[PDB]
Amino acid sequence: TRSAVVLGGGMAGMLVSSMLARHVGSVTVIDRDAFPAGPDLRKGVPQARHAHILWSGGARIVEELLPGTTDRLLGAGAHRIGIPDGQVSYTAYGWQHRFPEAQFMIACSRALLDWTVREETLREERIALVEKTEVLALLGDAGRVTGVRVRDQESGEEREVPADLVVDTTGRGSPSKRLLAELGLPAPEEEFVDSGMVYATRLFRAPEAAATNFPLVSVHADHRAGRPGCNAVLMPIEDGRWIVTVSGTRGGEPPADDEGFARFARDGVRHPLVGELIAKAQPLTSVERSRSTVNRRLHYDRLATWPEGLVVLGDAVAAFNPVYGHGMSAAAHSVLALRSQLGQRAFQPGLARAAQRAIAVAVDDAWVLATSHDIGYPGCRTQTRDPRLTRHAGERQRVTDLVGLTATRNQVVNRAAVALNTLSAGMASMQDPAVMAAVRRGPEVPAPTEPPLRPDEVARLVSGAGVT
Ligand SMILES: Cc1cc2nc3c(=O)[nH]c(=O)nc-3n(C[C@H](O)[C@H](O)[C@H](O)COP(=O)(O)OP(=O)(O)OC[C@H]3O[C@@H](n4cnc5c(N)ncnc54)[C@H](O)[C@@H]3O)c2cc1C
Ligand SMILES: [Cl-]
Repeated sequence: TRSAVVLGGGMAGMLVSSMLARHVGSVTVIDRDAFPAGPDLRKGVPQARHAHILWSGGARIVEELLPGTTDRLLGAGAHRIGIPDGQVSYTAYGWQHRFPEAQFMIACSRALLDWTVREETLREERIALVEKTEVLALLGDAGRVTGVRVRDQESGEEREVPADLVVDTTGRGSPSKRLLAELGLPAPEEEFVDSGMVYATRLFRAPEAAATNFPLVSVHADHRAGRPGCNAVLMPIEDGRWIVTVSGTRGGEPPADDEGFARFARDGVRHPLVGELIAKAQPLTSVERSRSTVNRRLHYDRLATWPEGLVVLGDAVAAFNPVYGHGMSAAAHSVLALRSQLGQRAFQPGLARAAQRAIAVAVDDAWVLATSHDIGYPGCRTQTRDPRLTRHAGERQRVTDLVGLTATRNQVVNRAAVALNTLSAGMASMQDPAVMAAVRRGPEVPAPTEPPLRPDEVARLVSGAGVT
Protein backbone atom coordinates (compact mmCIF):
# COMPACT_ATOMS: atom_id res chain seq x y z
CA THR A 1 0.00 0.00 0.00
CA ARG A 2 1.01 3.58 -0.88
CA SER A 3 3.55 4.45 -3.58
CA ALA A 4 6.70 6.55 -3.76
CA VAL A 5 8.31 8.24 -6.73
CA VAL A 6 12.00 9.11 -6.45
CA LEU A 7 13.50 11.65 -8.88
CA GLY A 8 17.07 10.73 -9.76
CA GLY A 9 18.70 7.33 -9.42
CA GLY A 10 22.13 8.32 -8.05
CA MET A 11 23.50 7.79 -4.56
CA ALA A 12 20.71 9.50 -2.62
CA GLY A 13 17.98 8.08 -4.87
CA MET A 14 19.17 4.50 -4.56
CA LEU A 15 19.59 4.76 -0.77
CA VAL A 16 16.27 6.49 -0.27
CA SER A 17 14.49 3.96 -2.49
CA SER A 18 15.90 1.00 -0.58
CA MET A 19 14.63 2.60 2.63
CA LEU A 20 11.24 3.61 1.21
CA ALA A 21 10.52 0.12 -0.20
CA ARG A 22 10.36 -1.09 3.42
CA HIS A 23 7.59 1.45 4.13
CA VAL A 24 5.53 1.64 0.89
CA GLY A 25 4.21 -0.89 -1.60
CA SER A 26 6.27 0.32 -4.56
CA VAL A 27 9.02 2.81 -5.48
CA THR A 28 9.48 4.22 -8.99
CA VAL A 29 12.81 5.96 -9.73
CA ILE A 30 12.81 8.40 -12.66
CA ASP A 31 16.12 9.42 -14.23
CA ARG A 32 16.95 11.21 -17.48
CA ASP A 33 20.26 9.36 -17.81
CA ALA A 34 21.08 5.97 -19.33
CA PHE A 35 22.58 3.47 -16.90
CA PRO A 36 25.45 1.08 -17.68
CA ALA A 37 25.25 -2.63 -16.88
CA GLY A 38 28.66 -2.29 -15.23
CA PRO A 39 30.84 0.01 -13.09
CA ASP A 40 31.27 2.70 -15.74
CA LEU A 41 31.12 6.49 -15.80
CA ARG A 42 27.84 8.02 -16.96
CA LYS A 43 26.87 11.55 -17.96
CA GLY A 44 24.40 12.01 -15.05
CA VAL A 45 27.15 11.64 -12.40
CA PRO A 46 30.06 13.63 -13.91
CA GLN A 47 31.69 13.96 -10.52
CA ALA A 48 32.59 10.26 -10.65
CA ARG A 49 35.79 11.17 -12.49
CA HIS A 50 37.22 12.61 -9.24
CA ALA A 51 38.35 11.08 -5.95
CA HIS A 52 35.45 10.15 -3.68
CA ILE A 53 35.99 9.27 -0.04
CA LEU A 54 33.17 7.43 1.72
CA TRP A 55 33.58 8.23 5.42
CA SER A 56 32.55 5.69 8.08
CA GLY A 57 29.46 7.76 8.97
CA GLY A 58 28.06 7.27 5.48
CA ALA A 59 29.54 3.81 4.97
CA ARG A 60 27.85 2.46 8.10
CA ILE A 61 24.49 3.80 6.88
CA VAL A 62 24.96 2.30 3.40
CA GLU A 63 25.66 -1.02 5.14
CA GLU A 64 22.57 -0.71 7.34
CA LEU A 65 20.27 0.02 4.39
CA LEU A 66 21.94 -2.47 2.02
CA PRO A 67 23.61 -5.16 4.17
CA GLY A 68 26.46 -6.90 2.40
CA THR A 69 27.45 -3.89 0.32
CA THR A 70 30.73 -3.35 2.16
CA ASP A 71 31.86 -6.93 1.56
CA ARG A 72 30.73 -6.76 -2.07
CA LEU A 73 32.79 -3.60 -2.53
CA LEU A 74 35.83 -5.18 -0.92
CA GLY A 75 35.33 -8.30 -3.05
CA ALA A 76 35.39 -5.98 -6.09
CA GLY A 77 38.72 -4.37 -5.09
CA ALA A 78 37.55 -1.47 -2.90
CA HIS A 79 39.80 -0.69 0.07
CA ARG A 80 38.84 -0.25 3.71
CA ILE A 81 41.35 2.28 5.07
CA GLY A 82 41.57 2.94 8.80
CA ILE A 83 41.56 6.50 10.11
CA PRO A 84 44.06 7.72 11.24
CA ASP A 85 46.20 4.55 11.18
CA GLY A 86 45.82 4.12 7.41
CA GLN A 87 46.33 7.72 6.30
CA VAL A 88 49.37 9.90 5.71
CA SER A 89 47.95 13.41 6.13
CA TYR A 90 49.76 16.76 6.20
CA THR A 91 47.13 18.88 7.94
CA ALA A 92 46.93 22.64 8.32
CA TYR A 93 48.65 21.94 11.67
CA GLY A 94 51.32 19.45 10.56
CA TRP A 95 51.54 15.71 10.03
CA GLN A 96 48.93 13.57 11.73
CA HIS A 97 50.51 10.96 13.97
CA ARG A 98 49.15 7.59 12.86
CA PHE A 99 47.37 6.44 16.01
CA PRO A 100 45.49 3.10 15.99
CA GLU A 101 42.21 2.90 14.10
CA ALA A 102 39.39 5.09 15.37
CA GLN A 103 37.22 5.41 12.22
CA PHE A 104 37.50 4.25 8.61
CA MET A 105 36.68 5.03 5.00
CA ILE A 106 35.92 3.02 1.86
CA ALA A 107 38.10 3.85 -1.16
CA CYS A 108 37.01 2.92 -4.70
CA SER A 109 35.94 4.49 -7.96
CA ARG A 110 32.66 6.33 -7.67
CA ALA A 111 31.57 4.34 -10.74
CA LEU A 112 32.04 1.07 -8.85
CA LEU A 113 30.36 2.38 -5.70
CA ASP A 114 27.33 3.56 -7.70
CA TRP A 115 27.04 0.33 -9.67
CA THR A 116 27.30 -1.79 -6.52
CA VAL A 117 24.80 0.34 -4.62
CA ARG A 118 22.36 0.31 -7.54
CA GLU A 119 22.59 -3.48 -8.02
CA GLU A 120 21.97 -4.12 -4.33
CA THR A 121 19.03 -1.70 -4.24
CA LEU A 122 17.33 -3.14 -7.33
CA ARG A 123 17.31 -6.67 -5.89
CA GLU A 124 13.99 -5.45 -4.45
CA GLU A 125 11.61 -5.99 -7.37
CA ARG A 126 9.18 -3.50 -5.83
CA ILE A 127 11.74 -0.83 -6.82
CA ALA A 128 11.82 0.01 -10.54
CA LEU A 129 14.36 2.28 -12.25
CA VAL A 130 12.88 4.11 -15.26
CA GLU A 131 15.80 5.40 -17.36
CA LYS A 132 15.96 7.96 -20.16
CA THR A 133 12.88 9.72 -18.80
CA GLU A 134 12.40 13.47 -18.27
CA VAL A 135 10.57 14.98 -15.31
CA LEU A 136 8.08 17.50 -16.68
CA ALA A 137 6.02 18.57 -13.66
CA LEU A 138 4.98 17.71 -10.14
CA LEU A 139 1.36 16.61 -9.98
CA GLY A 140 -1.08 18.28 -7.65
CA ASP A 141 -0.60 21.77 -6.23
CA ALA A 142 1.25 23.75 -3.57
CA GLY A 143 -0.85 22.03 -0.89
CA ARG A 144 -0.15 18.43 -1.87
CA VAL A 145 2.04 16.72 -4.46
CA THR A 146 0.37 13.64 -5.98
CA GLY A 147 2.99 12.29 -8.43
CA VAL A 148 4.98 13.43 -11.45
CA ARG A 149 4.33 13.94 -15.15
CA VAL A 150 7.19 12.40 -17.14
CA ARG A 151 8.22 12.09 -20.79
CA ASP A 152 9.85 9.02 -22.32
CA GLN A 153 12.86 10.26 -24.27
CA GLU A 154 12.75 7.63 -26.98
CA SER A 155 8.99 7.62 -27.66
CA GLY A 156 8.21 11.18 -26.57
CA GLU A 157 5.08 9.93 -24.83
CA GLU A 158 4.04 11.57 -21.58
CA ARG A 159 2.38 9.93 -18.61
CA GLU A 160 1.52 10.71 -15.02
CA VAL A 161 3.20 8.51 -12.41
CA PRO A 162 1.13 8.61 -9.18
CA ALA A 163 2.72 8.94 -5.77
CA ASP A 164 1.83 9.40 -2.14
CA LEU A 165 5.37 10.74 -1.66
CA VAL A 166 7.76 12.29 -4.20
CA VAL A 167 11.43 12.57 -3.21
CA ASP A 168 13.67 14.76 -5.34
CA THR A 169 17.18 13.32 -5.37
CA THR A 170 18.31 14.78 -8.70
CA GLY A 171 21.58 16.10 -7.27
CA ARG A 172 23.41 19.39 -7.57
CA GLY A 173 21.74 20.16 -10.91
CA SER A 174 18.25 19.49 -9.58
CA PRO A 175 15.35 21.06 -11.50
CA SER A 176 13.26 21.46 -8.35
CA LYS A 177 13.68 25.24 -8.24
CA ARG A 178 11.81 25.21 -11.56
CA LEU A 179 9.44 22.36 -10.62
CA LEU A 180 8.44 24.09 -7.39
CA ALA A 181 7.99 27.49 -9.01
CA GLU A 182 5.61 25.89 -11.52
CA LEU A 183 3.84 24.15 -8.62
CA GLY A 184 3.28 27.58 -7.03
CA LEU A 185 5.67 27.53 -4.03
CA PRO A 186 7.67 30.55 -2.79
CA ALA A 187 11.39 30.68 -3.57
CA PRO A 188 13.64 29.22 -0.85
CA GLU A 189 16.45 31.16 0.71
CA GLU A 190 19.66 30.32 -1.16
CA GLU A 191 22.77 30.12 1.02
CA PHE A 192 26.25 29.63 -0.37
CA VAL A 193 29.96 29.84 0.42
CA ASP A 194 31.99 29.92 -2.80
CA SER A 195 35.77 29.67 -2.38
CA GLY A 196 36.13 29.25 -6.15
CA MET A 197 37.62 25.81 -5.66
CA VAL A 198 38.64 23.90 -8.79
CA TYR A 199 39.48 20.19 -8.94
CA ALA A 200 41.90 18.44 -11.27
CA THR A 201 42.21 14.67 -11.44
CA ARG A 202 44.37 12.08 -13.20
CA LEU A 203 44.20 8.30 -12.83
CA PHE A 204 47.44 6.35 -12.28
CA ARG A 205 48.50 2.72 -12.25
CA ALA A 206 50.12 2.14 -8.88
CA PRO A 207 53.39 0.22 -8.56
CA GLU A 208 52.32 -3.42 -8.58
CA ALA A 209 53.38 -4.21 -5.00
CA ALA A 210 51.46 -1.16 -3.73
CA ALA A 211 48.16 -2.30 -5.28
CA THR A 212 46.79 -3.17 -1.81
CA ASN A 213 47.26 -1.97 1.76
CA PHE A 214 48.44 1.39 0.58
CA PRO A 215 47.51 4.44 2.70
CA LEU A 216 45.23 7.32 1.86
CA VAL A 217 47.61 10.25 1.33
CA SER A 218 46.51 13.87 1.63
CA VAL A 219 48.25 17.23 1.71
CA HIS A 220 45.91 19.89 3.05
CA ALA A 221 45.74 23.64 2.68
CA ASP A 222 46.32 25.86 5.70
CA HIS A 223 42.90 27.49 6.00
CA ARG A 224 44.42 30.10 8.35
CA ALA A 225 46.97 31.33 5.81
CA GLY A 226 45.87 34.36 3.84
CA ARG A 227 46.66 32.60 0.56
CA PRO A 228 44.72 30.41 -1.89
CA GLY A 229 44.02 26.99 -0.43
CA CYS A 230 45.51 24.11 -2.41
CA ASN A 231 45.25 20.39 -1.62
CA ALA A 232 46.42 17.09 -3.08
CA VAL A 233 44.86 13.69 -2.38
CA LEU A 234 46.06 10.27 -3.51
CA MET A 235 43.55 7.50 -2.96
CA PRO A 236 43.79 3.79 -3.77
CA ILE A 237 40.93 2.41 -5.82
CA GLU A 238 40.19 -1.00 -7.28
CA ASP A 239 42.24 -2.85 -9.92
CA GLY A 240 45.59 -1.50 -8.74
CA ARG A 241 44.94 2.13 -9.60
CA TRP A 242 45.38 5.39 -7.71
CA ILE A 243 43.04 8.35 -8.20
CA VAL A 244 44.86 11.63 -7.62
CA THR A 245 42.86 14.82 -7.20
CA VAL A 246 44.45 18.25 -6.66
CA SER A 247 42.51 21.40 -5.87
CA GLY A 248 42.87 25.13 -5.38
CA THR A 249 40.71 28.11 -4.46
CA ARG A 250 40.51 31.42 -6.33
CA GLY A 251 43.97 32.37 -7.52
CA GLY A 252 45.51 28.95 -6.91
CA GLU A 253 43.51 26.75 -9.24
CA PRO A 254 45.35 23.73 -10.67
CA PRO A 255 46.05 23.92 -14.41
CA ALA A 256 44.41 21.97 -17.20
CA ASP A 257 47.56 20.48 -18.75
CA ASP A 258 49.09 17.12 -17.88
CA GLU A 259 52.54 18.64 -17.28
CA GLY A 260 51.21 21.27 -14.87
CA PHE A 261 49.35 18.57 -12.93
CA ALA A 262 52.48 16.90 -11.53
CA ARG A 263 54.11 20.28 -10.89
CA PHE A 264 51.02 21.35 -8.93
CA ALA A 265 51.12 18.14 -6.88
CA ARG A 266 54.78 18.85 -6.04
CA ASP A 267 54.97 22.65 -5.67
CA GLY A 268 51.41 23.97 -5.69
CA VAL A 269 50.69 22.43 -2.28
CA ARG A 270 52.40 22.73 1.12
CA HIS A 271 54.28 19.41 0.87
CA PRO A 272 55.31 17.48 -2.26
CA LEU A 273 54.58 13.94 -1.01
CA VAL A 274 51.76 13.25 -3.49
CA GLY A 275 53.92 14.62 -6.31
CA GLU A 276 56.70 12.30 -5.15
CA LEU A 277 54.44 9.24 -5.14
CA ILE A 278 52.85 9.79 -8.56
CA ALA A 279 56.40 9.94 -9.99
CA LYS A 280 56.52 5.96 -8.96
CA ALA A 281 53.23 5.46 -10.88
CA GLN A 282 52.00 5.30 -14.50
CA PRO A 283 49.52 7.98 -15.62
CA LEU A 284 46.48 6.55 -17.38
CA THR A 285 44.15 9.51 -18.08
CA SER A 286 44.64 13.16 -18.93
CA VAL A 287 43.65 15.90 -16.50
CA GLU A 288 39.94 16.36 -15.93
CA ARG A 289 38.78 19.44 -14.04
CA SER A 290 35.63 20.31 -12.11
CA ARG A 291 34.28 23.57 -10.68
CA SER A 292 31.27 21.96 -8.94
CA THR A 293 32.74 22.94 -5.60
CA VAL A 294 30.44 25.59 -4.11
CA ASN A 295 28.80 24.99 -0.76
CA ARG A 296 25.18 25.71 -1.74
CA ARG A 297 22.07 25.13 0.37
CA LEU A 298 18.37 25.71 -0.29
CA HIS A 299 16.29 26.25 2.88
CA TYR A 300 13.19 24.43 1.73
CA ASP A 301 12.47 23.59 5.37
CA ARG A 302 11.96 27.29 6.14
CA LEU A 303 9.47 28.06 3.36
CA ALA A 304 6.30 29.64 4.68
CA THR A 305 4.29 26.90 2.93
CA TRP A 306 5.26 23.39 1.81
CA PRO A 307 3.29 20.68 -0.03
CA GLU A 308 2.25 17.46 1.58
CA GLY A 309 4.02 14.52 0.00
CA LEU A 310 7.21 16.23 -1.24
CA VAL A 311 10.73 15.89 0.15
CA VAL A 312 14.07 17.04 -1.31
CA LEU A 313 17.30 15.44 -0.16
CA GLY A 314 20.89 14.91 -1.19
CA ASP A 315 22.82 17.45 -3.23
CA ALA A 316 19.40 18.73 -4.38
CA VAL A 317 18.93 20.44 -1.01
CA ALA A 318 22.50 20.90 0.27
CA ALA A 319 25.74 20.49 -1.67
CA PHE A 320 29.24 20.91 -0.32
CA ASN A 321 32.79 21.67 -1.34
CA PRO A 322 34.04 18.13 -2.09
CA VAL A 323 37.51 18.56 -0.54
CA TYR A 324 35.98 17.70 2.83
CA GLY A 325 34.40 14.55 1.39
CA HIS A 326 31.02 14.60 3.11
CA GLY A 327 28.39 14.65 0.34
CA MET A 328 27.54 10.95 0.21
CA SER A 329 27.47 10.65 4.01
CA ALA A 330 25.25 13.75 4.35
CA ALA A 331 22.80 12.19 1.90
CA ALA A 332 22.85 8.91 3.85
CA HIS A 333 22.19 10.77 7.10
CA SER A 334 19.37 12.55 5.31
CA VAL A 335 17.80 9.26 4.23
CA LEU A 336 17.72 8.13 7.86
CA ALA A 337 16.14 11.45 8.84
CA LEU A 338 13.30 10.75 6.43
CA ARG A 339 13.06 7.18 7.78
CA SER A 340 12.82 8.60 11.30
CA GLN A 341 9.91 10.87 10.42
CA LEU A 342 8.20 8.05 8.52
CA GLY A 343 8.40 5.89 11.64
CA GLN A 344 7.00 8.72 13.77
CA ARG A 345 4.30 10.20 11.52
CA ALA A 346 3.60 7.48 8.90
CA PHE A 347 1.89 9.42 6.07
CA GLN A 348 -0.19 11.87 8.11
CA PRO A 349 -0.30 15.53 7.08
CA GLY A 350 2.92 17.04 8.36
CA LEU A 351 5.17 14.19 7.20
CA ALA A 352 6.87 16.03 4.34
CA ARG A 353 7.38 19.24 6.34
CA ALA A 354 8.78 17.36 9.34
CA ALA A 355 11.07 15.34 7.08
CA GLN A 356 12.34 18.46 5.32
CA ARG A 357 13.10 20.00 8.73
CA ALA A 358 14.84 16.81 9.90
CA ILE A 359 16.91 16.72 6.72
CA ALA A 360 18.02 20.27 7.43
CA VAL A 361 19.29 19.09 10.81
CA ALA A 362 20.87 16.02 9.20
CA VAL A 363 23.08 18.02 6.80
CA ASP A 364 23.97 20.76 9.27
CA ASP A 365 27.26 19.30 10.56
CA ALA A 366 28.65 18.65 7.06
CA TRP A 367 27.49 22.16 6.13
CA VAL A 368 29.26 23.88 9.03
CA LEU A 369 32.44 21.81 8.66
CA ALA A 370 32.83 22.76 5.01
CA THR A 371 31.71 26.40 5.16
CA SER A 372 33.61 27.23 8.37
CA HIS A 373 36.89 26.37 6.63
CA ASP A 374 36.05 27.83 3.20
CA ILE A 375 34.87 31.26 4.38
CA GLY A 376 38.39 32.44 5.16
CA TYR A 377 40.05 31.97 1.76
CA PRO A 378 41.02 35.02 -0.31
CA GLY A 379 38.17 36.15 -2.53
CA CYS A 380 35.58 33.83 -1.00
CA ARG A 381 32.03 34.84 -1.97
CA THR A 382 29.29 34.29 0.58
CA GLN A 383 25.53 34.65 0.79
CA THR A 384 24.42 33.64 4.26
CA ARG A 385 22.49 34.84 7.27
CA ASP A 386 24.00 32.23 9.57
CA PRO A 387 25.81 33.99 12.47
CA ARG A 388 27.98 30.89 12.96
CA LEU A 389 29.73 31.77 9.68
CA THR A 390 30.17 35.48 10.36
CA ARG A 391 29.73 37.06 13.79
CA HIS A 392 31.86 34.93 16.14
CA ALA A 393 33.05 32.65 13.33
CA GLY A 394 36.49 33.44 14.75
CA GLU A 395 35.61 32.07 18.19
CA ARG A 396 34.18 28.90 16.65
CA GLN A 397 37.38 28.69 14.56
CA ARG A 398 39.71 29.33 17.52
CA VAL A 399 38.29 26.21 19.20
CA THR A 400 38.36 24.18 15.97
CA ASP A 401 41.99 25.15 15.38
CA LEU A 402 42.97 24.15 18.92
CA VAL A 403 41.17 20.81 18.51
CA GLY A 404 42.71 20.44 15.06
CA LEU A 405 46.21 21.21 16.33
CA THR A 406 45.97 18.90 19.34
CA ALA A 407 44.40 16.07 17.31
CA THR A 408 47.63 15.67 15.32
CA ARG A 409 49.51 14.59 18.45
CA ASN A 410 46.90 13.41 21.00
CA GLN A 411 44.99 10.14 20.56
CA VAL A 412 41.88 11.04 22.57
CA VAL A 413 41.40 14.37 20.77
CA ASN A 414 42.04 12.65 17.45
CA ARG A 415 39.41 9.98 18.19
CA ALA A 416 36.80 12.67 18.86
CA ALA A 417 37.85 14.78 15.87
CA VAL A 418 37.69 11.88 13.41
CA ALA A 419 34.34 10.76 14.82
CA LEU A 420 33.00 14.22 13.93
CA ASN A 421 34.82 14.55 10.63
CA THR A 422 33.50 11.18 9.40
CA LEU A 423 29.97 12.24 10.43
CA SER A 424 29.99 9.43 13.02
CA ALA A 425 29.29 11.91 15.86
CA GLY A 426 27.58 15.28 16.15
CA MET A 427 29.15 18.73 16.38
CA ALA A 428 28.30 19.07 20.09
CA SER A 429 30.27 15.88 20.84
CA MET A 430 33.44 18.02 20.74
CA GLN A 431 32.26 20.10 23.74
CA ASP A 432 32.18 16.97 25.93
CA PRO A 433 34.27 17.96 29.00
CA ALA A 434 36.56 14.95 28.59
CA VAL A 435 37.44 16.02 25.04
CA MET A 436 38.26 19.58 26.13
CA ALA A 437 40.35 18.08 28.96
CA ALA A 438 42.41 16.03 26.51
CA VAL A 439 42.82 19.17 24.38
CA ARG A 440 44.27 20.97 27.41
CA ARG A 441 46.50 17.95 28.19
CA GLY A 442 48.11 18.65 24.80
CA PRO A 443 50.48 16.45 22.78
CA GLU A 444 51.45 12.97 23.87
CA VAL A 445 53.74 12.28 20.87
CA PRO A 446 56.33 14.44 19.10
CA ALA A 447 55.26 16.21 15.95
CA PRO A 448 56.42 14.05 13.01
CA THR A 449 59.25 15.75 11.13
CA GLU A 450 58.72 13.66 7.98
CA PRO A 451 55.76 11.98 6.28
CA PRO A 452 54.76 9.18 8.71
CA LEU A 453 55.16 6.48 6.08
CA ARG A 454 55.95 2.92 7.19
CA PRO A 455 59.07 1.21 5.79
CA ASP A 456 56.92 -1.62 4.42
CA GLU A 457 54.72 0.88 2.56
CA VAL A 458 57.62 2.64 0.82
CA ALA A 459 59.23 -0.73 0.06
CA ARG A 460 56.27 -1.52 -2.21
CA LEU A 461 56.84 1.50 -4.47
CA VAL A 462 59.53 -0.47 -6.36
CA SER A 463 59.42 -3.96 -7.88
CA GLY A 464 63.05 -4.98 -7.49
CA ALA A 465 62.75 -6.54 -10.95
CA GLY A 466 66.13 -5.46 -12.39
CA VAL A 467 68.17 -6.95 -9.53
CA THR A 468 69.69 -10.44 -9.55
C1 LIG B 1 34.47 16.69 -7.67
C2 LIG B 1 33.60 16.09 -6.61
C3 LIG B 1 34.16 15.29 -5.61
C4 LIG B 1 33.36 14.71 -4.62
N1 LIG B 1 33.96 13.96 -3.63
C5 LIG B 1 33.19 13.44 -2.69
C6 LIG B 1 33.80 12.63 -1.66
O1 LIG B 1 35.00 12.38 -1.56
N2 LIG B 1 32.92 12.14 -0.71
C7 LIG B 1 31.54 12.30 -0.72
O2 LIG B 1 30.88 11.77 0.19
N3 LIG B 1 30.97 13.06 -1.70
C8 LIG B 1 31.76 13.59 -2.64
N4 LIG B 1 31.19 14.36 -3.61
C9 LIG B 1 29.76 14.60 -3.56
C10 LIG B 1 28.92 13.48 -4.12
O3 LIG B 1 29.29 13.24 -5.48
C11 LIG B 1 27.45 13.87 -4.01
O4 LIG B 1 27.19 14.41 -2.72
C12 LIG B 1 26.47 12.73 -4.20
O5 LIG B 1 26.62 12.20 -5.52
C13 LIG B 1 25.06 13.21 -3.98
O6 LIG B 1 24.16 12.21 -4.50
P1 LIG B 1 22.79 12.62 -5.14
O7 LIG B 1 22.01 11.32 -5.33
O8 LIG B 1 22.18 13.69 -4.34
O9 LIG B 1 23.21 13.20 -6.56
P2 LIG B 1 23.96 12.44 -7.73
O10 LIG B 1 24.69 11.26 -7.11
O11 LIG B 1 24.72 13.43 -8.54
O12 LIG B 1 22.79 11.82 -8.63
C14 LIG B 1 21.87 12.66 -9.36
C15 LIG B 1 21.00 11.80 -10.24
O13 LIG B 1 19.87 12.58 -10.71
C16 LIG B 1 19.78 12.49 -12.12
N5 LIG B 1 19.25 13.75 -12.63
C17 LIG B 1 19.86 14.97 -12.60
N6 LIG B 1 19.14 15.94 -13.12
C18 LIG B 1 17.98 15.29 -13.52
C19 LIG B 1 16.81 15.75 -14.16
N7 LIG B 1 16.61 17.03 -14.51
N8 LIG B 1 15.84 14.85 -14.42
C20 LIG B 1 16.03 13.58 -14.07
N9 LIG B 1 17.09 13.02 -13.47
C21 LIG B 1 18.03 13.94 -13.22
C22 LIG B 1 21.18 12.15 -12.61
O14 LIG B 1 21.07 11.41 -13.82
C23 LIG B 1 21.69 11.24 -11.49
O15 LIG B 1 21.34 9.88 -11.72
C24 LIG B 1 31.98 14.96 -4.62
C25 LIG B 1 31.42 15.76 -5.61
C26 LIG B 1 32.21 16.32 -6.61
C27 LIG B 1 31.58 17.19 -7.66
CL1 LIG C 1 32.05 17.25 -11.64
